Amino acid sequence: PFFDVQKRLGLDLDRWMTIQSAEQPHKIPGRCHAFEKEWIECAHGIGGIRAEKECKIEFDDFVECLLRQKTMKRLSAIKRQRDKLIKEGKYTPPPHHLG
Amino acid sequence: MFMINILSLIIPILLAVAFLTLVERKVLGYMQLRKGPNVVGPYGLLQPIADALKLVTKEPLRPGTSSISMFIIAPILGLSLALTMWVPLPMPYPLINMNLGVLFMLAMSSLAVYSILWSGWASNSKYALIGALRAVAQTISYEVTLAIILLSVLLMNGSYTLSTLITTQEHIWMIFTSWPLAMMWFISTLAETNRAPFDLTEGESELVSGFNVEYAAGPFAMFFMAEYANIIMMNAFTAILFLGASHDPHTPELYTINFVLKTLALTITFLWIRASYPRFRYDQLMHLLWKSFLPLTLALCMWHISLPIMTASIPPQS
Amino acid sequence: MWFEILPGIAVMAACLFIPGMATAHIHKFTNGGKEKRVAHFSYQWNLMERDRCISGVNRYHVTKGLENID
Amino acid sequence: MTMYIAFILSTIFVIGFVGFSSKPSPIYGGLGLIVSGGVGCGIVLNFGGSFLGLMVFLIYLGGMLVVFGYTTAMATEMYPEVWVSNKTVFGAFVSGLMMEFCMVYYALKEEEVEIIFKFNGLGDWVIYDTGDSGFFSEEAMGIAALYSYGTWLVIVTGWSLLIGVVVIMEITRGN
Amino acid sequence: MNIMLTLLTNVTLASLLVLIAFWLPQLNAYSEKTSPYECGFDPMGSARLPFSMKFFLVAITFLLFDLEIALLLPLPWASQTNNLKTMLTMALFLLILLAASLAYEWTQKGLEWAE
Amino acid sequence: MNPIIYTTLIMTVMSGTMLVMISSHWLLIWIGFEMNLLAMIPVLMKNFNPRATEAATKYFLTQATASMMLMMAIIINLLYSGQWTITKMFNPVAMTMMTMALAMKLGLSPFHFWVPEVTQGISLQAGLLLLTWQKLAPLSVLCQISQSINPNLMLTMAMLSILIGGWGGLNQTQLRKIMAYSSIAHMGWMTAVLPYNTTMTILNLLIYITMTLAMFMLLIHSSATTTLSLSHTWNKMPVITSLMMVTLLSMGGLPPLSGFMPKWMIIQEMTKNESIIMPTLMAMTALLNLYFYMRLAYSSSLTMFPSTNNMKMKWQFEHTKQMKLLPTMIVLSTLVLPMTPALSSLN
Amino acid sequence: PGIVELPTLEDLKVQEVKVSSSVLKAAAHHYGAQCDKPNKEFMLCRWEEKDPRRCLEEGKLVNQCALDFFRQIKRHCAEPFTEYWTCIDYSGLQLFRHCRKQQAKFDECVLDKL
Amino acid sequence: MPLVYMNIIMAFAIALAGLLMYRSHLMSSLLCLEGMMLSLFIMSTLIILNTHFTLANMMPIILLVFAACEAALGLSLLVMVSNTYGTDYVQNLNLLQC
Amino acid sequence: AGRIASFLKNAWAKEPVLVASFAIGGLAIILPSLSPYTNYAIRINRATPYNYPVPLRDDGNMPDVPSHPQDPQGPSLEWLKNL
Ligand SMILES: CCCCCCCCCCCCCCCCCC(=O)OC[C@H](COP(=O)([O-])OCC[N+](C)(C)C)OC(=O)CCCCCCCCCCCCCCCCC
Ligand SMILES: CCCCCCCCCCCCCCCCCC(=O)OC[C@H](COP(=O)(O)OCCN)OC(=O)CCCCCCCCCCCCCCCCC
Repeated sequence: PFFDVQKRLGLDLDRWMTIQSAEQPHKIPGRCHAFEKEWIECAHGIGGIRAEKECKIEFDDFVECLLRQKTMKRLSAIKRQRDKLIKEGKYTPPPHHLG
Repeated sequence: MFMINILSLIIPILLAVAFLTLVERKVLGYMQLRKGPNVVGPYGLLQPIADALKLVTKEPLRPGTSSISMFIIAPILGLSLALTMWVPLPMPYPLINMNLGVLFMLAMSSLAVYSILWSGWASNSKYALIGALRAVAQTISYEVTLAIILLSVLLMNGSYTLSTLITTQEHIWMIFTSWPLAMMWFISTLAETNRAPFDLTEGESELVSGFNVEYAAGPFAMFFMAEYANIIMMNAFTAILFLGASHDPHTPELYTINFVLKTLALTITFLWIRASYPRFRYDQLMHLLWKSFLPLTLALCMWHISLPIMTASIPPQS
Repeated sequence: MWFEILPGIAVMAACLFIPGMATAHIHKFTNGGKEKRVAHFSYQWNLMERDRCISGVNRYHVTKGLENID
Repeated sequence: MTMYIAFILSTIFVIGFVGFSSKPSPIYGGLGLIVSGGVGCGIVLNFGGSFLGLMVFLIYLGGMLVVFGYTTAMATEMYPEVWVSNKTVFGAFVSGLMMEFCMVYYALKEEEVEIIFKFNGLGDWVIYDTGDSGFFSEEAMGIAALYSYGTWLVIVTGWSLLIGVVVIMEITRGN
Repeated sequence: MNIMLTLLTNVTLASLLVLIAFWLPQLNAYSEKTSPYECGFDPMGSARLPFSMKFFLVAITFLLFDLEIALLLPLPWASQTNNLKTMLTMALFLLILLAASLAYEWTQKGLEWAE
Repeated sequence: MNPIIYTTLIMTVMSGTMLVMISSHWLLIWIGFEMNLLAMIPVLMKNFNPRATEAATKYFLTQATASMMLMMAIIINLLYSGQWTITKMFNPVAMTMMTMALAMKLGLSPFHFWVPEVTQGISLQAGLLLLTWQKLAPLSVLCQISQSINPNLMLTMAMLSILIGGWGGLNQTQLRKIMAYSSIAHMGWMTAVLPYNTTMTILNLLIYITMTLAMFMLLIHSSATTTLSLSHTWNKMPVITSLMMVTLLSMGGLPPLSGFMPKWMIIQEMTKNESIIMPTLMAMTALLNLYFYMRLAYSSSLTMFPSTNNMKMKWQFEHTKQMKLLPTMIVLSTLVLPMTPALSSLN
Repeated sequence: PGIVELPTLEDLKVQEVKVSSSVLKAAAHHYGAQCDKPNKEFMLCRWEEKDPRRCLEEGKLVNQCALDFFRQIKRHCAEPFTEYWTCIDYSGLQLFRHCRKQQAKFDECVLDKL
Repeated sequence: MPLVYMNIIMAFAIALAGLLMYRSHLMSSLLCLEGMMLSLFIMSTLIILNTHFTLANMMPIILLVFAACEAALGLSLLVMVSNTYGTDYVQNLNLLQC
Repeated sequence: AGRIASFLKNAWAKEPVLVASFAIGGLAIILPSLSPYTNYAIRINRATPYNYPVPLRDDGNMPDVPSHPQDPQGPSLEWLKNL
């Protein structure tokens, strides 16, 4: 903050909730607890400028964890080719597809 | 077979509402030493049928200065909401076992005011307009106490699941723990449901017929059906909340006997009140709620939040 | 006198009687005599989905136990 | 169908928003907004947000917008400005029904809609997460933390609400 | 599956029930029949005027009051927390401030709304 | 309004701004902005004139819209990063989104259209609060998030702020509208240096604070709102018009007066950042502020405008106000240039 | 950027318990304490190894250690099991409170039989 | 990013336009303002529910209770305008001008 | 003293409502501190096992944790069923 009074007197006002890998009720996790914990500990005591590029791997992985863009695109391309192929009758889904 | 069960729920209630006009007419007359409908069929049993199909065969005159689309949507919302009020009820085993049924109960009940506001505006008459404006004004004042009462009452229950109320009252009626709230909840139900003394919404004597001052024949029954359907449901809601009943899993028949018998007793005391008290007034209507009801509800809510902690009697959330 | 209103309310008791009986018996009938196993939490739901898959007939309400294992 | 049911609820949400955003009669705008208010709750319900979904019904459908009807009953411009009254509102309503119809078709065909953000038009169901919540409803435990960890928010939210009532009577007192 | 199906059934039940209450009775309305009813006398042209402040004032107080009660729905699950003392203090705060807002509103006229 | 009620209303407004400057969580930042807004309107409503009602309505609509638009910047940043911490955010659209959202609160770009009109409607004391204290909260966020800003987008917003803010000032009779146009012009100077080095963005803030307290409380002491009304004050109290012309010259930025210290340091910084055309143009537009500054100074004390025979009563009586902190205000607002290297204390 | 290594379906063909939910719930208390050692080993692996594929060997062990728990009761009083889990199955929430007599009868054997 | 998120985001943007593109009833303007926050309230629930940010389930109510507070101010100003002017028109709400 | 008793009784003469609510709210806040069962309430609240008590890696010299969910070691709640 502009005036980090919280740090000075050490009373936690908001930071208990600023990130999802902190203490959570009944100790139940967020969707990306594993990833953001990795990114946080990567970018501690480093600085915003350095952590932008050095801890890039932990970031886009964590961003992909909660956005799930490329994973969804992966499934979309899988599904798109499926209907672009089975409609031509080139491959038939096995029984476990249909139960 | 989920469908047939649905008609098995909505159809009997509509026929129950029709017969509610007859019994109320007779019981209210009996207080007045009258007899009530007894000529149309044995003990007036066919009076609801006579009233129902006479009004249906009466033309639904639309007022000249009315938005027809606006005039028609309000009964649809009013009647459908009233019938939807029963879908989470813990009747033997609740139909829609919504884990937050009480919130679902309150949200739908609070959404009923849109029928009042829209009917008054669509009618487009000063008498109907101020009749509706005060009607909702009476309406919107009290459910804050409804919410506070439920929050205090449900606090010792465990959650908002309506089915859980049965296991909470497995030994004694829940009224004994919160009888100050029981009368608090009961009076507020009359204000929501708009019966005397809280009939200034309609005010047959002094507001002609309230928002139904013009509303005639065809869709007038919808407000009348929705109104009287809420009477059973609010009394049924009070019956489960405070006057709980034992429920044997191998015989849900028995608890239905207890639940049903209680909810006619709760409806009977509704019109019993109507046949004894003068009609209230708009200012007293607000003053009673905001000056002597809200403070008491707050304190009782404060009493009931801390009560489980000071007694180590918090209920399981399940 | 007031025995003439009892015919009115007795029918009333019958009207409110029906919805309780139906939803009780349909739940009993559909779910093989047992009541509808409610799932207010995800634990109870995935309990049922295990039962539906484990029944061998794709209905949860069909219960089948020690006769299976060997 | 139930494949893309949340696709539907999102769609009436947009057309409901286009309704009142087209500046129709304030009651009619309220009608269009509460329709969006009603359908939006289903979107949250489909995600398991029952408690959050039920609240908007309580304090936003049966809450804010009810007192909105009072001002509409208080304003009462000399003639209703319902959709037939003006032609720009029809144009606003008609227009707002085009581009969202355009981009859904754009998103339904190739799914590479790049309006401002890159967006996938895949089925709504995908982004859901698989995992049991045990016996504790995650929505309920989150809100109940209001009185466990949300101490600071409770004071500020309460204090502002107290200041909320002091201002309202002071501005409305008319000196 | 069943939830909106239950919602769907009621709405159709209501709409047909008014539909056979609208087309069946053979609507035969005239000009005087559709004329507004005003205690049997002539309407002078109205229902388009503001109504002072009291109805508005109570609505806003209700809205503000409804918002605070919205903050205290989660109490039944709040009692199931591990730290009751913080929860007991905090929930008491909302109620006493709810009292204080009522207390001020009472003292400075307020609920005795304008006439 | 009851003084105890008035004191509390100011107390929350101060705390709301204080809340913004002390919150590490984006939601709490929004909380401070809204509850500061929630108590700003009644202060503007203290006089309760139809002009004030128009002013307060205008102020609320723009501030509520900006604050509501601010939420998406938080939500979009949340959506793409899942971080409520107020730091360098991770979305160009979100970064763009909030920059105009905060700019509308400050009123730099065409967004500035509410700034003059609201000041005109509401009282002099309320205008003093609105143009001085209500500018700390939006600036606090920008200082913290300065590292994420698009340089082109913010520099532009600063440019039109000084550009239009100074340009329209030549055509204002009412002193309240003059002050607001000066405020918009001064808004650009701090905002321009904001992406480069935040230290002298603050330095401009306290200094710009000093004159506006100095000018407005001088104007309140004068009890004048128009140029002609200000002109008559030479007869009653010629001394006050003398100090006002010092501040008018100082706020214009002529050396060695205090108002030159910000602009000088601002030019120095962007000159270090290789931006040398940008400082030059703002300096050229700085004379635009000086013109109507001179026009007021010409009308106030440099010349001697005609008075009215009814001024004779004012001679007999005396002022009952206490103008707290006025003595030290103007002195700290006119001669502090020799103490310039003290800006490292802000760092 | 690599291979999501997945075990072949061969090691996944492990014997699975085929019993309705109420059967597990009825004997859950008499199952947890008496098969704890493999259960704790598997779930320790789940939280320590943090990867599903690492605990495959233990995953079939608990399932196997469930079966030899679900076999002797057949060679012993399986009859009190029948109505007990039947009565528990009748409950919508599988509440033990209603069906306590059959719980006592079930508990009476395993105090002496096993 | 999922198609639904467009629907709320576009809902806000068209709600934002209605708030800015005026007409003659600032009452209607307030509707776009509270609709504006409804999309904000709605969308915020999706991410928080989706990502299981349990403690973040906080803000949908917190954003609600504060956006609702602006209704108190906004509607109160409505009747104030509708008292010195009687109506809720916006073209006449230009007394400031100079 | 005399004024307090008179004022309280006199207030109870005109308004019996707010004095009743004030008394109830007055009680609602003090005895929560004075109650001896609040510590019991938090103890049973902590006693509810919503989550799985994940086993701890046994490496020797922690005698407090049992090696079996029947051993006397570890936390016990024999007060609870009596409570
Ligand atoms: C350790 C103990 C803890 C708990 C202790 C609690 C305190 C002791 C108990 C106090 C009484 C119970 C709580 C308060 C109840 C009254 C609230 C109130 O405002 O009363 C005065 C109020 C107002 O009385 P008033 O208006 O004459 O005076 C109020 C005070 N002044 C004048 C200052 C405003 O009474 C009413 O509102 C009258 C009833 C109105 C509704 C009409 C229908 C009544 C039907 C009655 C018969 C049916 C009853 C059904 C009951 C439920 C059945 C399921
Ligand atoms: C950087 C460039 C300059 C910037 C500043 C320029 C300011 C002036 C510019 C022109 C202003 C407009 C034209 C003139 C306006 C005059 C205003 C006015 O009120 O004039 C008349 C007035 C009459 O005087 P009066 O108020 O009665 O006070 C007399 C002294 N008691 O006169 C007054 O009120 C003036 C009173 C002045 C009092 C001066 C006191 C001096 C004390 C010196 C002490 C020295 C101690 C030395 C110690 C040495 C050892 C340590």
